[PDB]
Amino acid sequence: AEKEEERQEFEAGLAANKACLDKIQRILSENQALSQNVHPMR
Amino acid sequence: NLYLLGYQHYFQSKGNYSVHQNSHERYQEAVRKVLLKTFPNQVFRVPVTDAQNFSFWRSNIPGVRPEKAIPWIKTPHHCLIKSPMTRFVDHSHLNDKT
Amino acid sequence: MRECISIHVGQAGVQIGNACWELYCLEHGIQPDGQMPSDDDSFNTFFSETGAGKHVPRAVFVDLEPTVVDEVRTGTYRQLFHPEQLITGKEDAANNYARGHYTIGKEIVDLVLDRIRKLADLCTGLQGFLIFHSFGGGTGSGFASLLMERLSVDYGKKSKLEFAIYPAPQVSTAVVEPYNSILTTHTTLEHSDCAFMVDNEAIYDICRRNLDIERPTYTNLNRLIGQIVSSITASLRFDGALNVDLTEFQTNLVPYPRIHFPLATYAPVISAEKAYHEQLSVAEITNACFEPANQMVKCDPRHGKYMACCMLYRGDVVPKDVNAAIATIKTKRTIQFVDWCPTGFKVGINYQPPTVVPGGDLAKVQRAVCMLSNTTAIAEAWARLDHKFDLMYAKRAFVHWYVGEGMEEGEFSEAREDLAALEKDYEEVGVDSV
Amino acid sequence: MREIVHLQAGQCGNQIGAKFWEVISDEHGIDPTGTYHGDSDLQLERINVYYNEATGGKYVPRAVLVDLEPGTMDSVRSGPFGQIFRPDNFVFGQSGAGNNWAKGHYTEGAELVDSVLDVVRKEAESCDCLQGFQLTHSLGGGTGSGMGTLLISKIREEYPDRIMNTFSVVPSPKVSDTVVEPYNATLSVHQLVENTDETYCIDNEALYDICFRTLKLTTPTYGDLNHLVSATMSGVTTCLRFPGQLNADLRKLAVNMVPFPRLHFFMPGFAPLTSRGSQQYRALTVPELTQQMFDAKNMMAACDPRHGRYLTVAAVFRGRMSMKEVDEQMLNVQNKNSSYFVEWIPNNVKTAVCDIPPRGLKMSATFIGNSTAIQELFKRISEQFTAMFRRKAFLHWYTGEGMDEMEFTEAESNMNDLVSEYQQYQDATAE
Amino acid sequence: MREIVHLQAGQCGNQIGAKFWEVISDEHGIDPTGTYHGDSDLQLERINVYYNEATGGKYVPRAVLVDLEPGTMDSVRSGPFGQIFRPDNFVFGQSGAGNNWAKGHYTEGAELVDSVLDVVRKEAESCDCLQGFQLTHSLGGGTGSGMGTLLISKIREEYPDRIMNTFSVVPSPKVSDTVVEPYNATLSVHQLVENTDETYCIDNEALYDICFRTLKLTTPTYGDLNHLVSATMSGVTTCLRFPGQLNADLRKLAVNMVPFPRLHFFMPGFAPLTSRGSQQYRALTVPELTQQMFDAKNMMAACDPRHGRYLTVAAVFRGRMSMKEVDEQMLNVQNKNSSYFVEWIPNNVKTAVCDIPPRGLKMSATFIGNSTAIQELFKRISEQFTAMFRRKAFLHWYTGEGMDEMEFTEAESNMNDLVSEYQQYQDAT
Ligand SMILES: Nc1nc2c(ncn2[C@@H]2O[C@H](COP(=O)(O)OP(=O)(O)OP(=O)(O)O)[C@@H](O)[C@H]2O)c(=O)[nH]1
Ligand SMILES: Nc1nc2c(ncn2[C@@H]2O[C@H](COP(=O)(O)OP(=O)(O)O)[C@@H](O)[C@H]2O)c(=O)[nH]1
Ligand SMILES: Nc1nc2c(ncn2[C@@H]2O[C@H](COP(=O)(O)OP(=O)(O)O)[C@@H](O)[C@H]2O)c(=O)[nH]1
Ligand SMILES: [Mg+2]
Repeated sequence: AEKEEERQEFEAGLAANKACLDKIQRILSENQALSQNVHPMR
Repeated sequence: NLYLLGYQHYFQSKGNYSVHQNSHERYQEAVRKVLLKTFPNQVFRVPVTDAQNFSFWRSNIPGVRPEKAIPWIKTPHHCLIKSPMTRFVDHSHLNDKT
Repeated sequence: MRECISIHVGQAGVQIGNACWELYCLEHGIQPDGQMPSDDDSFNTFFSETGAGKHVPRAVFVDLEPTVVDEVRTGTYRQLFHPEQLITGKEDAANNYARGHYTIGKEIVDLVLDRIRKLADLCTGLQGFLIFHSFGGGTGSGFASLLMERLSVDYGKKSKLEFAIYPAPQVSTAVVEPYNSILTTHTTLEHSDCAFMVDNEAIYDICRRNLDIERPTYTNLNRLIGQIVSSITASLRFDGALNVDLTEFQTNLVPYPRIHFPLATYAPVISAEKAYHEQLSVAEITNACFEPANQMVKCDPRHGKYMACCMLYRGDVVPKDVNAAIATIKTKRTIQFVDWCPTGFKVGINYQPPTVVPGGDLAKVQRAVCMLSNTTAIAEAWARLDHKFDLMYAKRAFVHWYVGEGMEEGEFSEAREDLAALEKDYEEVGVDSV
Repeated sequence: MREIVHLQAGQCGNQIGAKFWEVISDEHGIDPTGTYHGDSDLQLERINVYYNEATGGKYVPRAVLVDLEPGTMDSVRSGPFGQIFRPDNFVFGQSGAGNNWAKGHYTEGAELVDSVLDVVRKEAESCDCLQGFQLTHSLGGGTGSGMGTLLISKIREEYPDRIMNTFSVVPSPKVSDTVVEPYNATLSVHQLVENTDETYCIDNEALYDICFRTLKLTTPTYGDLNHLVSATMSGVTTCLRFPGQLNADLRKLAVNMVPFPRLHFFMPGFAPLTSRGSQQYRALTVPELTQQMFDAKNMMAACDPRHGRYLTVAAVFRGRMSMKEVDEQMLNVQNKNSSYFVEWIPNNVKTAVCDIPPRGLKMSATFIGNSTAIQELFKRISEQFTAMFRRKAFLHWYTGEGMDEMEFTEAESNMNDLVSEYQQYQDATAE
Repeated sequence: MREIVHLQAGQCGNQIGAKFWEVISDEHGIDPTGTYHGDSDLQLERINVYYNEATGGKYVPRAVLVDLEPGTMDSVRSGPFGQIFRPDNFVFGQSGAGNNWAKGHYTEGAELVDSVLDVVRKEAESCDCLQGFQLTHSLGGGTGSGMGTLLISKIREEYPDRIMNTFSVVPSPKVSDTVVEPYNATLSVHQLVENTDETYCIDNEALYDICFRTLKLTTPTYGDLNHLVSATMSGVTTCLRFPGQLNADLRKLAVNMVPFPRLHFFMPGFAPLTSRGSQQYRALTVPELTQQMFDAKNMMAACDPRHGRYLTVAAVFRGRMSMKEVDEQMLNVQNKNSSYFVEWIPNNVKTAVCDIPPRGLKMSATFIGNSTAIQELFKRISEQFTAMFRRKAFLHWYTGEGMDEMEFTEAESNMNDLVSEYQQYQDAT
């Protein structure tokens, strides 16, 4: 049972890494340099 | 990027909040007051702390024996029987010093 | 009727007492809430009946750091323990005997005294005070010393057994441990009746070699200490052919009032696969109790000579096999005895075999034995501690702390000379008049 | 109970603690607005160590942020956890120091030392049993190196028994941004030796070395650097907030780290730092933590400890480890290296265990060690301070502040006397 | 338990190890990801010898791949079994030595040795009971011939008791691609005699002949050359990694192989080398294996043993087999070729048995031998080294590195002293 639990923890770590890579892809697709303020004549 | 290792919240990965409304002073008063409905085993599936893994095996339900739960704690019980005169003197010296 | 009060001090005291009380509830059948609704006496030496039929342990868990006690108050046995018994401080000594003895302990001495007074009032004829602590921690050293000093004058006659973590010779959880260990030996010298020094390194070696646990925690040690104390108290809690109380193994273990340091040894301690292929017998366990590998303290009795040896046989033991094994041990030049003790074995016998706790490591076994040997080979441990403490104190390291807390510097040399005199007394005992 | 008031000094101090407080609120499951959404009853069991209670299930900072310039603090109260602090604990003046230690210590500091003394007294009396304070600051500025010294000296008189930590940022010679640096540093360590229970020497160039090599980060900002010192000083009080098999606190290490009152400077280091090419090829274990830690490349100070002797060594481990493997390694490093450990102190190592693992990780360790290599920093600073002072360069800025000249002379002298006696403890016969 | 750390230096070293690390991964059922996919239990019982445990059922080689030029490591990383090696074990400088032994040994090597020493100490300490180290390099290069001698020199001082094997590559006189080859060769063998437990002389010319006539390959590349050497290097330690009827290991042979410390050069051979036409006409028997061993044509060294005397002979056989022929095959070859064996040592043959056969084959065998004809190559190098050194040609390159010129004379004197006493053991009564 102990080794089964450790194996499932390892799988959970893999899943978390996959999810963070996918959201890295999404924020790669996003594009902005606004910094909450464009120059006042733009 | 120091920790883009998977976050893996420990306690989230593995009741009394309703009692004390997530208030520290209420929880301190409670733990001084017992009044905790739930237990380490009763919440957490894997033992977190040292004395939690110490006391992970048990049941809170009053009508349980680990004896019937798993049969190897079955041990012949050669217990002394305190004789009636022995109890007489015991309780007697307890309540009356003479 | 016969009663023992637990006075556990420190983090070590609380964890060890938790182990002991878990095991005690397991054998006596008391539920975690504190009931035994199986539907006598026995538990009466440890538990105490309440008005509504609940059983209360006779223990005063004390600590100067809160979290150790709050874990117990939120554990499983929260309802089992009466909340006033568990006594906590707001700051610890932080490995500092001076803080534990002079600045912090005196605040809580009165409260713990009142609590033990209540427990002793509840008892009617009290047998013993089992007091558990560690020589390393500041609380479990200094506050333990002060409670010994006051307890000796409060209850002048009563027997005060002392189980104490002695600092390991090689591994250490502290750097300032030797000063506290030296300064506590004065109080354990003049205010104790028996001592049971326990070494973590030796328990590590025993558990790794025998129990096949390549990676243990403190709980694995705690189960073994609980088994030791349960073996001690089994003659008092369960029916036996030769019952042995606290006073008898107190009397037939101490040759001189300055020598109250015997060594415990438990046998058999083997895993269940290790037991599946072993026949277990009285001769086997009593020969395992003499091996230097199974010695619970990092000392070698073949370098010294036994003056006393108390046996506690338990289970389906037969005194025929007990006496045959004793004769086999005696007919051996392998075991030296001093010239002034031709007879040195103290047999006690109990019927009920030791119980086994799931989550433990020991296997269920029909028979077992405990050994309490007072031998003179233990002098070398204080000799190593003397060397370390002297080469500590030569450059006056860490002394400014204790001085600022408020203990005068001459007491360091005083305690050093005292334990040197104790060592010389051990040498005089080891001398034979042949 | 056991409370900490987090004192904050300078742009270094504000940015360091803001990352630090970001870490701890995540350690205790606190949102940027202030409540507790977590499911860990033990996260709330000891939350009063750092936070104070507020109405509506809110928990507030027990911090006092200090600066001499208005620009830094809006950066704090606009960031990831800006709104969690409260505007009253924000204390700061109208005029900066210009990296001038004298201005923040004598001329401009005196107008503001009152108000910060007011607020810290209220955070002190708010708690029942305050364990002690804590400051993060830099020895390279004008306020943290300056005002920061003036703050400590007063509250030492006010609260003598309470412990006092300081994560002082010491300047680097290889990378320095300030011409007037040596004057501030020499005039501050003289204040540190007299009035401080505990100091950790953090050097920025070492953090730049650790990120380039072990981390292989392409473009490190100061935010990565701030995260390092936060995880270190999370690992010092971790045993204080959570239970463990063998507990400790700051005072447990403090008595165990100071053989003599003149020596309270230590070399923090972190165990589990690996690059992203190293994560796949690893197997976390107690030895691998000790291998990564004892490597002198890993240390966050600015000196190699093979040139000196280890006086005392601490290792605060965090997670779930078997203790036989813990103590056997600490004995093992003492036996093998028979030249880097002092002989008059056998069993040089203090070890503590906290059960709760670090945030985002399964195993970790933190290290505090006293070596003789710390004197390598000062004598190198004295190499520069004397070079400044023999020609009285940059002196009219400090002289015009109203101080005399002998204060410089006593500063180096006390600094010279420290390293002189420190050298003696390296070459000392035990027997 | 009994672990080995695979040292690796030079382009020859990097390519030979990558071929080697693939071969044992195929033996032990390790995928290019790094997990375990094999079937038998014995395929994963002693994996700790060459592989170190990593999380998630991951195994990583205990290798230290070193090269002074960064270009080779990309080829190592781009190979089929490239990603398995940990990046931190790759230690590399920015500038090479340019086939100069002096630049590798003194000027450029001194900057890189401590990094390799750090990784070597890191990997050696990880194993609790290390059997010894093992290095593959070439004597005709600049790094393996150069700083490769420097890393050997240090670790003997640091780790004296551990075994040190060198599957070193010796230059050929017939086929040479390096003008300054004797200069690096003469200044490397002097390093070997002082600090080396055993050496296996590898000559690339001999393998070229083997592929031409034995396997009859049309276009032999370096991979096939690497395949042969890797097969030999696997067969040395196969008895260590797997149980056998008559087990052995590195120290079993080395204690039994060499009678004096000055002679630690061997002559390694592999039995099952047959062309594809030869498979259809063959019967796989132990006598056929023994017949293919003792023939000098099968041999991968640059010498003919028929001109000298076999001092000691080791034969390590692999696979399920009945060992009655083995004792008599070595006995028969001892009596027949009596003149080729020295008389002061009867029972010259040492034999071991490993039960687990190689993958893709039923029977296999390896031969380690110390013979007197090994002096033929050293005296040949003396012909070329002295020819270049009399006129002081190509010397300013080494001279500009700060060394003196007495090192050349003492290196020449030492190997002359080596072959002289080696010649003496040939004519002994
Ligand atoms: N065998 C054993 N020893 C323990 C255990 N817990 C603590 N110790 C010992 O206790 C010593 C340190 O003292 P602690 O018990 O942790 O704390 P303390 O006695 O209250 O002293 P302070 O920390 O200063 O308050 C260490 O050297 C340990 O060897 C335990 O569970 N089992
Ligand atoms: N590592 C690190 N160092 C910083 C950071 N912010 C500032 N510093 C250092 O602080 C120094 C400037 O401090 P300064 O603002 O003048 O201090 P003050 O006068 O007390 O406000 C510079 O030398 C920086 O190296 C940071 O986020 N990380
Ligand atoms: N048998 C064999 N020889 C090789 C291989 N790669 C290189 N070599 C030989 O090694 C020599 C070049 O060595 P070099 O790369 O300069 O060694 P380095 O200076 O240590 O890197 C050439 O003469 C080749 O014949 C290989 O894969 N197999
Ligand atoms: Mg304590």
